[PDB]
Amino acid sequence: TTEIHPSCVTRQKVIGAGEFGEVYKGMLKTEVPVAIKTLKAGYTEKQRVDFLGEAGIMGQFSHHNIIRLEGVISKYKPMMIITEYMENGALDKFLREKDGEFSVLQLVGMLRGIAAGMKYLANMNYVHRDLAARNILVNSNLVCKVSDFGLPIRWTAPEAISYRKFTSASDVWSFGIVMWEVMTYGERPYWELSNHEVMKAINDGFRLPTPMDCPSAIYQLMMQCWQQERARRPKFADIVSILDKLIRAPDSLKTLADFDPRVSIRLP
Ligand SMILES: Cc1ccc(C(=O)Nc2cccc(Cl)c2)cc1Nc1nc(-c2cccnc2)nc2c1cnn2C
Repeated sequence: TTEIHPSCVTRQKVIGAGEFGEVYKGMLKTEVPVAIKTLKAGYTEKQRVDFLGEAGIMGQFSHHNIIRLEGVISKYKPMMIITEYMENGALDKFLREKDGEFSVLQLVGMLRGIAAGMKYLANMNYVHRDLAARNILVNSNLVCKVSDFGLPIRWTAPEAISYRKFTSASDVWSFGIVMWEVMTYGERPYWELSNHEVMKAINDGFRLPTPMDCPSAIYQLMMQCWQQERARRPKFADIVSILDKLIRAPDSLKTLADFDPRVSIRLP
């Protein structure tokens, strides 16, 4: 893993919490903005194993749609994981703050990138387990980078909830939820339904309705991510292929799925 000397790192502002430390925005020299997760004094053996194991896995990833590791500080305390910094932040907050500001093609392009990152992870035998818009970072080119900030019933496939079966096919279910989050500009999946109500609805066959202004092809694809039978879901290769063909022939996205009105306004 690229070892960074502590003299090259300056922590500026706290931006989150780690499992045994804080997460900071800072600068890296040898300047470049970075995010920094620390492992403070007193960490346990298991925490050190997990922290350095995470750095080791991240160092193996080299893909346009996966967060990039700048390096690690393991020879000095506190230990640190240092990544590139993504100015637009997490995707869920980004879309909620930019409601209605993007074209359908831009939104579908974000999904194509997330799917490409997930295809890479699945091919590398890495099961994400927490794919959601809150774990996807956005850069100033609108490129989405799959990440994992730590701790999701509403995003999780039935088999993963029921018997802890987490696979790339349960990640596909989660990706379908992410597609819905993107197309709705960050709407909470299932709205005010409780966790138990969500699972009951899913087991009874109900699924999230189409977002407003949503291409028919995109809704059909998210629906197939939500098949109860894990083996019937698309693989990420299938998802990337479909999204790539839709974007290439963008008139395909002009056909919209019918939106079910919740409110009726009658005027002359
Ligand atoms: C420092 C750090 C460490 C690990 C990760 C991370 O994504 N790890 C990870 C672990 C397993 C699989 C994958 Cl795909 C990623 C990300 C980051 N970078 C971050 N960047 C950012 C961030 C925030 C705003 C703008 N740019 C980056 N926020 C982070 C984090 C971590 N937590 N939080 C809250």
